[PDB]
Formats: sequence, structure tokens, C-alpha cells
Amino acid sequence: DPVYVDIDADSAFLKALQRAYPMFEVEPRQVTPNDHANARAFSHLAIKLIEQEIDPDSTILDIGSAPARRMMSDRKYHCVCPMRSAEDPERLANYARKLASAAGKVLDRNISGKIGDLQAVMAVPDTETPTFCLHTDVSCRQRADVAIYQDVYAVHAPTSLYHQAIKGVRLAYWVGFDTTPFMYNAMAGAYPSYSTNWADEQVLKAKNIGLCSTDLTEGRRGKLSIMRGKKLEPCDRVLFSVGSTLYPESRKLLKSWHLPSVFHLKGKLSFTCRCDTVVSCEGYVVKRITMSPGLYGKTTGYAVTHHADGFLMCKTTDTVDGERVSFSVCTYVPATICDQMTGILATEVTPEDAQKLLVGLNQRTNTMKNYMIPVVAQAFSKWAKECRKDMEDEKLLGVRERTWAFKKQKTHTVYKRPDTQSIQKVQAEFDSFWSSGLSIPLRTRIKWLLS
Amino acid sequence: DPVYVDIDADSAFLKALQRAYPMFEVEPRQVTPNDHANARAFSHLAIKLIEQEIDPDSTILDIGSAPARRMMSDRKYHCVCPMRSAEDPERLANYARKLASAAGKVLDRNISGKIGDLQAVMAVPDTETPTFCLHTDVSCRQRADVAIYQDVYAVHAPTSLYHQAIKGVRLAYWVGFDTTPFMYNAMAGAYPSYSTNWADEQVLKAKNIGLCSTDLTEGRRGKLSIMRGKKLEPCDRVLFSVGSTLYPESRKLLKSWHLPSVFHLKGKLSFTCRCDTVVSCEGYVVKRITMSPGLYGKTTGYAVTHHADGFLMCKTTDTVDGERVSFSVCTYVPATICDQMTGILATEVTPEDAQKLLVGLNQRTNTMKNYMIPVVAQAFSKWAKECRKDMEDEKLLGVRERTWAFKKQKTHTVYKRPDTQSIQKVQAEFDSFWSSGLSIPLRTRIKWLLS
Amino acid sequence: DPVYVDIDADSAFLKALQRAYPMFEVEPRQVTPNDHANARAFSHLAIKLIEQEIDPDSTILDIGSAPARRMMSDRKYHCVCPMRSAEDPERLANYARKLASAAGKVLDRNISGKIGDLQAVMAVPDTETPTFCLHTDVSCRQRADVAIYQDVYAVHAPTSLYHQAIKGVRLAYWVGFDTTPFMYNAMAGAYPSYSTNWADEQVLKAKNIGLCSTDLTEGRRGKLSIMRGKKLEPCDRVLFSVGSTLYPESRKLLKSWHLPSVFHLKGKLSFTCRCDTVVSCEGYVVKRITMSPGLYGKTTGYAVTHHADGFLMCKTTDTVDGERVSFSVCTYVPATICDQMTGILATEVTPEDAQKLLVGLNQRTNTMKNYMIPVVAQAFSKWAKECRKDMEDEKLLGVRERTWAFKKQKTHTVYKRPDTQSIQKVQAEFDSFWSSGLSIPLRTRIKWLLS
Ligand SMILES: C[n+]1cn([C@@H]2O[C@H](COP(=O)(O)OP(=O)(O)OP(=O)(O)O)[C@@H](O)[C@H]2O)c2nc(N)[nH]c(=O)c21
Ligand SMILES: C[n+]1cn([C@@H]2O[C@H](COP(=O)(O)OP(=O)(O)OP(=O)(O)O)[C@@H](O)[C@H]2O)c2nc(N)[nH]c(=O)c21
Ligand SMILES: C[n+]1cn([C@@H]2O[C@H](COP(=O)(O)OP(=O)(O)OP(=O)(O)O)[C@@H](O)[C@H]2O)c2nc(N)[nH]c(=O)c21
Ligand SMILES: Nc1ncnc2c1ncn2[C@@H]1O[C@H](CSCC[C@H](N)C(=O)O)[C@@H](O)[C@H]1O
Ligand SMILES: Nc1ncnc2c1ncn2[C@@H]1O[C@H](CSCC[C@H](N)C(=O)O)[C@@H](O)[C@H]1O
Ligand SMILES: Nc1ncnc2c1ncn2[C@@H]1O[C@H](CSCC[C@H](N)C(=O)O)[C@@H](O)[C@H]1O
Ligand SMILES: [Mg+2]
Ligand SMILES: [Mg+2]
Ligand SMILES: [Mg+2]
Ligand SMILES: [Zn+2]
Ligand SMILES: [Zn+2]
Ligand SMILES: [Zn+2]
Repeated sequence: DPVYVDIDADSAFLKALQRAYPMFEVEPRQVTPNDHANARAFSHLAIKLIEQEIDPDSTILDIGSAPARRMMSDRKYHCVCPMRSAEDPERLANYARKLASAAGKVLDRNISGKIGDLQAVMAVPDTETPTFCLHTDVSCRQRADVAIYQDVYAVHAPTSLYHQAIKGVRLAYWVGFDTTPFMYNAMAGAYPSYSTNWADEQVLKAKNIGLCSTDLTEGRRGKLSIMRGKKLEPCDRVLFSVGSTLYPESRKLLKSWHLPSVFHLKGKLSFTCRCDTVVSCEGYVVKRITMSPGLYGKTTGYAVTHHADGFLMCKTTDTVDGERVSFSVCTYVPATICDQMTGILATEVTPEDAQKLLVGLNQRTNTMKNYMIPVVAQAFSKWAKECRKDMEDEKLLGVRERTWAFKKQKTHTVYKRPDTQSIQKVQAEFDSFWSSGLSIPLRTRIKWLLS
Repeated sequence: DPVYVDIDADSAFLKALQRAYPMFEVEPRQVTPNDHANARAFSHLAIKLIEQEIDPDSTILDIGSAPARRMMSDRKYHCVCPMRSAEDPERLANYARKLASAAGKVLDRNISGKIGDLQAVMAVPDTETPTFCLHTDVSCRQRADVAIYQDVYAVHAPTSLYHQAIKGVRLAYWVGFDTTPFMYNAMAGAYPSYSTNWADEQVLKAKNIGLCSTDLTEGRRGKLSIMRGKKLEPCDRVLFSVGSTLYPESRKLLKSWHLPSVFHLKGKLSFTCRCDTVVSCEGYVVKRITMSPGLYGKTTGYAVTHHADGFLMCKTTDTVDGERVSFSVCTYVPATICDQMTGILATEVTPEDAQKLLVGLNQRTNTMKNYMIPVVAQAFSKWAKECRKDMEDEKLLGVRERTWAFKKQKTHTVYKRPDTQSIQKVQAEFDSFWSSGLSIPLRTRIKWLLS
Repeated sequence: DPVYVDIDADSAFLKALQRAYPMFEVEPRQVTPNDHANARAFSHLAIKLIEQEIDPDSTILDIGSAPARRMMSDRKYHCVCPMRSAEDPERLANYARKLASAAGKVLDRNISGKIGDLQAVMAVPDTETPTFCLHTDVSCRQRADVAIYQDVYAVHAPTSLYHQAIKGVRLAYWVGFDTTPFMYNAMAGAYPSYSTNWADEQVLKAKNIGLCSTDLTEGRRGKLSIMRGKKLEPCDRVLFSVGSTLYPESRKLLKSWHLPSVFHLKGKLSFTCRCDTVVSCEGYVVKRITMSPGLYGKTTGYAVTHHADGFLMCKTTDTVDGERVSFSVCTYVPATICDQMTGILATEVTPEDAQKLLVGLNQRTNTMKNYMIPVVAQAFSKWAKECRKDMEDEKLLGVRERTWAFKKQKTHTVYKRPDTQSIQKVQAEFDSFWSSGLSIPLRTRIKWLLS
């Protein structure tokens, strides 16, 4: 009846968890000092909900699985495991160890069958078994009706979904960090409730952002090099830090999962699909996708995000490896603070006065993490100013003055308040869509572990 | 005896719901975190009331139905389902699944007959059954006495009503968002109690409205393009966001449902009709229409709206894709705030002082959503000013000075106070009024689901 | 069920210990006045956790052991003991004494076997026994599955790990002081919670750092020596003081244990490895390393540190042997103090006012040790100033001005706030990897002690 999560009983994240999963009874039971506890707790509850939603005797494809996390479940999982990351062999060895440990003490689960399939696959690397295989997403041959993607950021979404659809899958789920900041094309950012920071590779030698390192210096004027940098814009490669765990990512693949409300997959067979967000908690989301044969209706190409807390994007000035530059940074702000700043932002306010007001509101325990307070205070200060200028240059209704050129105004802050929506135009019609990789020493090690 | 709605027990919308449905006992019972909960609750109670109002052994046509929502009812529904939207196939599959799940556990409803009709229709796409068919509103052949339209915005109202009338229907209902803002021809707007925002397609790159997105820039003066925009007025296509769900709409079809108090349908057969509003709650309404054979009385062509809370329309200045422009926006204001601003608006007040007074009245929990407070403060400030000028240029009774031209004055705010009425002139006499579309893969899928 | 540590019942370090080991019940029981009690307590709890984590019937290699600390354990240890430090013979004699004392009173442990192996090794210095040998890390011949390094700072990490891996070891642990300050290349520093200070050999005659000594003088202007010092930068040799115990160290070997998240060992056999931090307490850490045969994935070469309290590096001015100079110093600051200085650092503050505010916050018992307060007050004062200048010289978005030279700015303070991360680039692919030393008088002494 109750669900247990490994967090401190005094934490303030438990209230947000209980608000996001009202159909469960959430109890804290802390056993480790893990520095990314909140993310693990959210993922655990998400899988509980998804299992509650679907029916038994249905076969489930787990794309890019970590098998040891599915071993005590009663449903029917087929784990797809290619070996492409440096962390995979340790996960496989953990699976074998946990299988061997519990082999005559637990008899409610297909333990003997799981062991048999693991040994069979170790014998011949190119066979499909009910519970385990060694292919990718586009070369597995098992047929199923449901697919699950959990923290998978390394595939192009439409191609992968088409290859699941032609095999009979009608329903899919995706669990992960919200993709909205990468649609606005920010240079660096934070997910403060989850102790997570991310940055573009070009700014890792900055000074005052969440993820960076630099040195002391006295400052020399020469630095004479004939190269022309002259231009600093975002590039493909990005670095993520979740607590103290590091992961590299690609902007193109992250953007590909920011799907519109309805879309068409037009291949040899054809499908009509829709995508909607069913859980949203302070930057972490769950998405549900359904797919149907044939072509119906028409598409517009728009994707919408609903903001329950505030979302901010702003321009900032820093030194990178000693040289002063400007670039854009993004973050999330709790709704109670946003509501309490409404009156103050009616006038022009300096950054230093906004900082003191925010500190006054925060400290009572803290509602929001202190290291982001300065950059927020700057952004609010600019936003207010840009509103006043708008009211002081009033235009005539229904008319654009384009004397034959028109001027563009400055914009240094974007601020989405609680209960507003972002909307962006993306592609909505798609028509353009194996070697073993295992080694004998690892096979011998796994065989030895099982026996 | 009590009705259950999926909302939080602490919400302030429950008081308004209880006020709008005094004949029921409304109890909150929350099971999901749905971000458009209030709209779903209002629709559920509306259907309960309509069923209470009419008598059994009457056959009901459900136009543009979602059949799974009618499956546990005891009345006799005929669901009209063409397949014209990208969301329809998923709704059909949900219907088949829910039918198969409950087939020997529920015996108070025509479950076996419903399954039989679904299979019969899948066999031959061009047959009418008691419970289900695949035609449009103007090509269904079933005869009935009542018709229901629930959240249907895609048909021209007089043509549809005439085609129901010539089949013997004498009573119809319509449930939906209030059409008044589109009669005033606003560019964008909000329904704040339902977490809903809407906008014209031409202003989706604005900065400070409910539904928009834009970018950071430094501002270049060139932007040299020889096109002459020169003119910015509303056009047909509009976008709606209900929580995080997106829907496109057409202005012409929305205006067509803003019907006068009495009207005539003059075809081969003739009818006399009247329309009145029976439920009104913070922007959501229920309308009741009766139709009778023959021609009686005379028409004027006026349609009236009664305001229980305040309604505002005003001019605002923003930047769209970097360029500064002006346009009109509309919203609703709670009656207690309107009553508490009566004394302050007797003098000239600046926008910045009005904003601080409104914040003082709001925060005690919030009576009204904070993101609309600035634009309201501006509107009130203009309205007061325009009243003072009127009192300072007094005319003579019963005389128009038209020396031979007359001048028109500025008008930047329209404000309808609680207990006033809007009135508009519209048309009141009308005299000017099929392929399958299903696919074999979907038919096979549905057949498989039923078995 | 409870674990006992030799600390005062009134100490404030017990709360931090209980926070870092939530799976235990920690009770204070003081028996000695030891001036490095906190470090010993942390090491004791770390070994308890590691033993809890792994399974029995596994053989454990203890690299650079002190055997008397393993004698009352139930697991199977093989202690590797070369004789390379001046403290080793006393540890060996203590082992022999404690073995002889308990030889018929304790029968749950392999006491008789331990004595037999000690005598056998004393007889022939070049034999391996289950419990004891006299080789180094790269010349021991025993085969095992787990390795442990406890307070070992004298080996090059990749070479040592490769030599364990080719013998079948799959899992290793490392316990020690955090290596982050030596990656930033500081000249001197402190670990204040553990009563520990360290310094470069060139600054041991300073005046106001943690570890130093100097003299009184009147000051003569001559000091004429023709040598050109002219340049003061860190060199390899460093001195550590833990309470009143002194240890010399090498910068190269300390840096070698600051390992990236994944790496490859490419020799005659090949391995893929990953490293992560599982316990972190105010400057003391535990690291866990896993190794697998074969080559999988790809590497980036980045190492990340997560900051739960604040970390500071700053420039300071002192006199060394009478001559005034400047150099860099580093330290740790508790999170509550950092959070309480957020509002004050929005403006420019002098060092003398920051010192008085910090004293006000500290004294209530002390949260932080007083001897570091002046140097912290200076650092904060500089950091604030450098932030203001950044906001006063704003650049254009996306552009570097390199008119053809660019200027570098001054940087006198680096400040990592709670919940941020450091990231550094290090090597991630490695492909480049005995005499007795005992004496007859010592052998005779040990033989006499055993009998
Ligand atoms: C695989 N993966 C996981 N995460 C997140 O980072 C956290 C670490 O995920 P993990 O896979 O490193 O956790 P592990 O299986 O080692 O078990 P644990 O250490 O006991 O939790 C997870 O909680 C995820 O939310 C991830 N985040 C990003 N950006 N990219 C990834 O590939 C990725
Ligand atoms: C079909 N439709 C529904 N709405 C409103 O938008 C909401 C979403 O309606 P929905 O049909 O998307 O809800 P669904 O059937 O998926 O079930 P739910 O997600 O569990 O509620 C409804 O509550 C309606 O009030 C709609 N609003 C507009 N503007 N246009 C539409 O066509 C339309
Ligand atoms: C062997 N060693 C130990 N330490 C730390 O310094 C402390 C003294 O370690 P110790 O080995 O001198 O303690 P001893 O075995 O004499 O027993 P005790 O005096 O009763 O505790 C330990 O608690 C370690 O944390 C050490 N610190 C450094 N820098 N270098 C070392 O080689 C080293
Ligand atoms: N094309 C592909 N098809 C299937 N899996 C892939 C893939 N490309 C990468 N992967 C796998 O995706 C995994 C992501 S990390 C593992 C995430 C896992 N589901 C969890 O919950 O912890 C990696 O193990 C990697 O091997
Ligand atoms: N001309 C027409 N006649 C009947 N239905 C139509 C129609 N044009 C569109 N529709 C249908 O109207 C529906 C509107 S969305 C479905 C609303 C449904 N009554 C509910 O309560 O959820 C779509 O399914 C669409 O297929
Ligand atoms: N190459 C090497 N291989 C194994 N041990 C070594 C070594 N070089 C130095 N050592 C040993 O490492 C020890 C470090 S001091 C002893 C630390 C001990 N593990 C404890 O907990 O107290 C010294 O005794 C020294 O003899
Ligand atoms: Mg981990
Ligand atoms: Mg929905
Ligand atoms: Mg000692
Ligand atoms: Zn497979
Ligand atoms: Zn019909
Ligand atoms: Zn040995």
C-alpha cells in the first residue's frame, strides 16, 4: 500500500513528490547518503505508475535496459542490451551476481528461466530469448505491444518509434529531464531541485556558473594570437552533472524528443501518432505516446509547454579563461516567490535592491537554492525596465510603421510566469528512416559468476 | 446522492461549482494531477444536469461523440463518429478496450448489444445501428428527439440545426466556452479560472501575453525588407491552450454559435426557434435550444449577454519578433475586486499606483491570478481618465453639433461591470443550407481488440 | 548493532559522522586524549561499511597493511608488507606482541594459523602464506578478487591497478584526503575539521599560515646576495601535519589518484574501468573502482567534484624569512555560513567589516575554527568586488572583440558555492606500466616475541 523512497524524512522535496503522485502513499526511508537521491526517487515512482496503468499478460520491450532493476518484477520484460557505453559491463556483472544470489529463496519469479536465457545468450551471441538479447533498437526481432524508454538520450526519436511501430507496438513511455531549455538554445543552465547543472563545452573555464573551474592570475594585456574567434554561439556537445555523476550529450538528439501534439510517420507502412505530458515535477517529466495504423486528420507542427513554476532565460557577463564575454543562462523559480514579487516589479528596481528583497523572502530553511539568487536578481531588474519603455512608446492600433526599414528592439530577458504556455514550431511529417560486440574474457567471467 | 469530481479538496473553485449547481451535492475526490481539472469537472456536472432534465425512453443523438464516456449510462445514445481528427483512432481503440474488459461483470447495460453493433459496423462501414455509426452530422439517417453537442467547435450552427430539425429533433444542448470575446474581435485573451489562454496566429512571437515565445537580441536598425506590412488586424485562424493541450480554431465557426434570442429557419420545411443560457460559470456556459414547426412572430436580430463578473477589453503595447506594436486583449475579473475599486476610480490614478492597490487587495491565497494584474492595472487607469474628460466637455440636451463634419473621440478601454449587459446585432433569418474514411489495418486492430 | 568511536560526547563532529553513515548507530566512548581523533573515527567507520558491502569467502589483499588492525576480523585478509618506512618495524613488533597475548583466550579466529605463517615467513623471507608476505604491490603473487588501499599515498595509481587486475581483482577501494586542492595547484592549505594543515617546503618560514615558524628581527636593508630568486612557484615536495604527526608527500603521486569517471588500461591484457565517490565528509573521501576485461565505449577525460560545503582559493600576502611576498592558499567553509552571507555580498564590503560580520555569525561554541577567519574575510571581499566590475563592462551577445590582441583580466579569488561542481581534464588512456630488506636482529627479536 505505501511506497518507500530513500530520502531524508526532513526534506522539503517530499511535499512536491506527494503532490505529483496523489494516487500513492509515499513514505521516506533513508539508507544511503546518495547525492542524487531526488532523481532516483522520481524515477522509481514513475515506473510504479506505468506498471499500474497497463495490463498483465502484455510483453514489454525495455530499450537500453539495466536488467538488475527489473529482476524482482512480476511483469514480462524483454531487455534490449547492446554494449555501447563504458558503464554497461559492470551492470551486466551486477545482474549475474544478483541472479546467482537469489536462486532458491525466491520462487515467485522466473529466476530459473532468467538464468537459462542468460546462459543461452552467452553461448551464442545472436539469439533472441524471452527475457534478454544483445541487439540495438533497430535490429531486435522480438514482437510486443508496449515499449519503455527510461533515461535514454542517445537515439533519434522518430526512427526509433517507426521501428517499434512496424513490430506491433501501440503504446510507449519516455521518462527524463524536460527538453524546453534546449529549444530556447541556452548556453548553460540548472535544474536546482535535483542538484543538477549543465554547460556547453566552450564555457567550461568560466567563473560564476554552476559547472566550471578557473585559475588565479594578475592579468596580461598581450595574449597575442592571430586567430579570430570573434563569435561565440552554442555548438552540439554538452556536459551534464547529476550530483557528482558526469554524462556527455548531443543537442540534436535532445531536441528530437520535443515532439508535437500530433504527427505522421509515412513509410512503407503508415501511422498516426499523438504525444502528451502526464507527469511534470520541477523539471522532470513523463511522456506517453500512442500509435495507430493509417493516416487521419491534419497536423500543424506546434509543441506546447505548460509552466507550473516560473521559467527564466537571461543574458549574463563573465570571464572565460580570463577574457570578459556575455552569453545566455536559464533556470526555474518556485511559484510562491514569483507571486510575492508582483508588486515590486511595477517600478524600476536596481539589481542590488532586488537581491536584498529576494534574500528577505527566501530565509525563513530556504525555499530556493542560494547560489542562483544573484543571476535571478539581475534578470528581474532588466525585465521591469523593458516593460516601462514599452508603455512609454505607444503605437496606433492596427498599423505598422515601416518607413523602407523597421527597427528591432533590445531583449535581454525572457520570463514565463506561472500559468502561461510556451509554443514552438517543429517538424511533424517524417518520411526518411549488426555485430556482436561482446568479448571472450567477459563471457567467461559471466559464465563463472552464474555457476 | 453526491456527485464526485477529481479536484483538490483545498481548491477555491469548488465554491463556484457549488454556486452554479445548487441542486447537487458536490464532493471532491482527487485521483490524478491533471492540469486542466476544472474544465473536466464542469463538463461532468453539465451532463449530469442535462440527463436529469429529460425523460427516459427518449433516444439521444451524440454529435461528434467520444463513445467511451457514454458506456456506463442507462439512457439510449446513438453516437455519431466520423473520423476527421488525429485524436479519433485512439478514442475508438479505448472504446473497444473498455468494452472487452467489462463484458460479464456488468449486466445492467446493453454491453452485448454494444459489442454486436461495433462488430457489425466494422464488417460493413455503411450501416446504421442503434448505438453507433460512422457518418457526419448532415448524413446520419437515425431519427430522434434530442441532440447534444459537447465541446464541438467545428460546424456551422444553423445548417447543422436545420438538418437535425427535419429529422424530428425538438430540443438541443450546447456546452462550451463563452463566445462573447470573439464578438468584440479581440486579438488575444485568457480564461484564467480554467488555466486557458488563446491567441491569433500573427502574435505568437510576442513577449508578455499568456501564450507566446520569443528570443534574446541586441537590436539592429536595418531589417531592410521591401514588404509593406503597415496593417495588423485579426484573421481567421486562432490557437487555444487548455492546460497543456493545444487546439486550432476558426473565428467564423465560433461566431456562428452566438445566436439571437429568437430566429427563423426557412427551407423546404420551416421552423421557429429560441435560444437561452441556463448555466454560466466564470467563462464556461450551457445553452438550450427548442425548435417548432411553422413560422410565428417576428425577430429583431439582437443577442444579449449578462455579466456576473467583470469583463475587460483594452489596448496594449508589446514587441512581436523584435518590433514594437499595439493590439487589443481581453479578460475576466472577479466581482469582489470590482466592487472594492469603486471609490479609487473617482480620481485620476497612475498605472503604477493601481498595481500596488490591486496587489494589496489580492493577497490575503490569491483571489485572482497574478500574471494578469499588470494589464488590468493599465486598463482601469485609462478608463478613469476617459470618464473625467467626458464630464469636462458637457453638451446641450437633445442636440448634435455637426459643423459639415463631426469628430470621433479616442476609446482605449471597454469595461462591463457586474450586473450590466452586452447587446449585439446578428443575423436572425436563414434560408441557405459521403465516403467511409476508415482503413483495413484499423478495422483489423479493432476486431482483434474485441475478440 | 551500535558502533563505538573514541571521541568526546560533547563534540560537534558526531552530527556530521551520523549524517555521513546513516545505516549505522554511532555512539561516543572516549578513552584517550588523542589529538587526531576525528580522522581515526572516520577511517574506522569506512572499514565497517566496506566489510558490510562485500561477501564472505572472498579473499582480500591489503596493500601496505598494518596487520594488527586486521587481527580481530572474521574475513580473509592477505597483508602485503614491504619494509620501506621508518614506522614499519614498530608496527610489526606490535603485531607479534598482540598475537602472543591472545593465543588461547580467543578461538573464533585463525590465531594459530596466523602465528604459523608469521614464523614461516621469518624462517624464509621469500614465501607467500595465506595471511602475510613481504613483497611490494607489483611483486606479490597471491591471487584474489578485492583490494583495499587505506591511507596509501606513495604509489602511482594506474600501474598499481593494472598489476592487481592481471591477477583477477575486480573491485578496489581507496580511503583518504580529498585530492581537489592539489588539482588547483595551491601553495598551502587546511582541512580544519580534522586539525590538519599542509604546506609547500618553500614557505615553511612564513608567519601567518597554519604550519610555519619564524623569528623576531629589526630589519636590515642590505641582505646582498647575487642569486636571482625572482620566481616563486609550487614544487614537488609537500609536508602534512595531522594533529602532531608529520608526513612528507609528492605532488605527482597525489595527483595520480584524481581519476576520471571512465578509463582504459591497454597492456598485454586490456581492461575498462570506472571510478565514483561513495562517501564524502568535510574533506575525507571513499572511492570505489571496478575493472572489467576487454575494451568498451569511449572516454572523454573529465573528472568532476561535487561541493556540499563551500571551497575557497585566494591570494594572500605574507613575509617569508623576513621578505614580503604573495602566494595562494585554500580552505573549506561550512554551508550555513555561506548561505548567511548571500545578502551582504551584493555590495562592496571592506575586509574589516566582513571580519566583524563573520565573527557575529560564528559565536553562539563556534561553527568554524577562528584561525582561518581573517583569510576568509579577505577572499569574500575580493570576490564581491570582481563581480561588480563584470556587471559594469557589459559585452554584446555572441561576439568576441579581439582588436589583433585581447586582454586578460585579474582574478584573485575562486569560490565554489554549495551545490556546484568542479570539472578538470586529465589523462584517460594508459599504455605504459625484488630484495628482502629484512635484517637478522629484527628477525631474532620477532621470533623471541612469538615464543
Ligand atoms: C543513464 N543516465 C542516468 N541519468 C540520471 O543520473 C542519475 C544516475 O544514474 P546512474 O545510471 O549513473 O545510476 P546507477 O545505476 O549507478 O545507480 P545509483 O547510482 O545507485 O542511482 C539517475 O538518477 C538518472 O536520473 C542520466 N542523465 C543524463 N543526462 N544522461 C544519462 O545518460 C543518464
Ligand atoms: C475536444 N475539445 C476539448 N476541449 C477542452 O479541453 C479539454 C481537453 O479535452 P480532451 O478531449 O483532450 O480530453 P481527453 O478526452 O483526452 O480526456 P482528459 O485528458 O482525461 O480530460 C476538455 O476538458 C475540454 O474542456 C476543447 N477545447 C477546444 N478549444 N477545442 C476542442 O476541440 C476541445
Ligand atoms: C599512514 N598515514 C596516516 N595518516 C593519517 O594520519 C593519522 C595518523 O596515522 P598513524 O599511522 O600515524 O596512526 P597510528 O597507527 O600510530 O595509530 P594512532 O596514533 O593510535 O591513530 C591517521 O589517522 C591517518 O588519517 C596519514 N596522512 C598522510 N598524509 N600520510 C600518511 O602516510 C598517513
Ligand atoms: N541504439 C541503441 N539501442 C538500444 N540501446 C542503446 C542504444 N544506444 C545506446 N543504448 C544504451 O542505452 C543505455 C543508456 S544508460 C542506461 C539507462 C537505463 N535504462 C537505466 O535506467 O539506467 C546504455 O546502456 C546504452 O548501452
Ligand atoms: N461534421 C461533423 N459531424 C460530426 N462530427 C464531427 C464533424 N466534424 C468534426 N466532428 C468531430 O467532432 C469531434 C470534436 S473532439 C470530440 C468532442 C467529444 N464530444 C468530447 O466530449 O470529447 C471530433 O471527434 C470530430 O471527429
Ligand atoms: N610499493 C609499495 N607496495 C606496498 N606497500 C607500500 C609500497 N610503498 C610503500 N608501502 C607501504 O605503505 C604503508 C603506508 S603507512 C601504512 C598505512 C596502513 N594501511 C594504515 O592503515 O595505517 C607503509 O607501511 C609502506 O611500507
Ligand atoms: Mg551511481
Ligand atoms: Mg488529455
Ligand atoms: Mg600515532
Ligand atoms: Zn531482442
Ligand atoms: Zn447515425
Ligand atoms: Zn603476497
